[PDB]
Amino acid sequence: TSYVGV
Amino acid sequence: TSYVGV
Amino acid sequence: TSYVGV
Amino acid sequence: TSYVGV
Amino acid sequence: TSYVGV
Amino acid sequence: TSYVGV
Amino acid sequence: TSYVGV
Amino acid sequence: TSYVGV
Amino acid sequence: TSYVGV
Amino acid sequence: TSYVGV
Amino acid sequence: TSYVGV
Amino acid sequence: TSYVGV
Amino acid sequence: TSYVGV
Amino acid sequence: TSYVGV
Amino acid sequence: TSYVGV
Amino acid sequence: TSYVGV
Amino acid sequence: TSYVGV
Amino acid sequence: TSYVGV
Amino acid sequence: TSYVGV
Amino acid sequence: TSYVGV
Amino acid sequence: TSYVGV
Amino acid sequence: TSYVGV
Amino acid sequence: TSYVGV
Amino acid sequence: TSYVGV
Amino acid sequence: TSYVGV
Amino acid sequence: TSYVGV
Amino acid sequence: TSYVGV
Amino acid sequence: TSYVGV
Amino acid sequence: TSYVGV
Amino acid sequence: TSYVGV
Amino acid sequence: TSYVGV
Amino acid sequence: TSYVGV
Amino acid sequence: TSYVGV
Amino acid sequence: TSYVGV
Amino acid sequence: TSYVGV
Amino acid sequence: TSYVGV
Repeated sequence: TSYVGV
Repeated sequence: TSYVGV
Repeated sequence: TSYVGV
Repeated sequence: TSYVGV
Repeated sequence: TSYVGV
Repeated sequence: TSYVGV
Repeated sequence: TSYVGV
Repeated sequence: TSYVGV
Repeated sequence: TSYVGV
Repeated sequence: TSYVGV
Repeated sequence: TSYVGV
Repeated sequence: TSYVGV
Repeated sequence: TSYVGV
Repeated sequence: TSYVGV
Repeated sequence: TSYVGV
Repeated sequence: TSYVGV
Repeated sequence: TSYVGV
Repeated sequence: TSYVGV
Repeated sequence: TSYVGV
Repeated sequence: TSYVGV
Repeated sequence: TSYVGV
Repeated sequence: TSYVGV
Repeated sequence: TSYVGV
Repeated sequence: TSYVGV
Repeated sequence: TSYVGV
Repeated sequence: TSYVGV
Repeated sequence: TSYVGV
Repeated sequence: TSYVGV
Repeated sequence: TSYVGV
Repeated sequence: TSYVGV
Repeated sequence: TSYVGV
Repeated sequence: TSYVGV
Repeated sequence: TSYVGV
Repeated sequence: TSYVGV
Repeated sequence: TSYVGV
Repeated sequence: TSYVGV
């Protein structure tokens, strides 16, 4: 899964 | 803002 | 599932 | 605002 | 189910 | 306002 | 069921 | 106002 | 059943 | 005003 | 049954 | 059902 | 049933 | 004025 | 004014 | 269902 | 004004 | 569902 | 203004 | 889903 | 403004 | 997915 | 501004 | 911002 | 994926 | 998986 | 500005 | 910024 | 992958 | 795997 | 500016 | 900047 | 791979 | 594997 | 400026 | 800068 700003 | 699975 | 700002 | 499954 | 602002 | 299942 | 503002 | 099942 | 303002 | 089942 | 303002 | 100003 | 101003 | 089901 | 289902 | 100003 | 499903 | 200003 | 799914 | 200004 | 998936 | 200004 | 996948 | 799997 | 200004 | 800024 | 994969 | 697997 | 200014 | 700035 | 793989 | 496997 | 200014 | 600036 | 593999 | 296997 993609994670941005985590 | 955080974005997961987008 | 997608999660934004969580 | 948070958005889940949208 | 979708959840916004919860 | 919160929105669930909309 | 949908829930708004609950 | 709250709205459920509408 | 629908519920508004309850 | 509250509205149920309308 | 419908209920308004109860 | 439609709801306006409720 | 329709409801106006209730 | 409020309008429901109109 | 709020509008739901219109 | 559509929701405006809720 | 907020608009959902419009 | 679309969400504007929520 | 925020726009989701538009 | 697209997200603008979230 | 941020733009995701546009 | 594309991300601009995130 | 940052640009990813554009 | 951090980006994972994008 | 391309990344500009990240 | 790709990792940027982690 | 930095450019990766462009 | 660090880049792994890009 | 190409990297400029990284 | 490639590693830049790690 | 640095250029790699260009 | 360090570059490994690029 | 080519490297300029690294 | 290639190593630059390590 | 340094040039490698150009 | 050091270069190994380039």
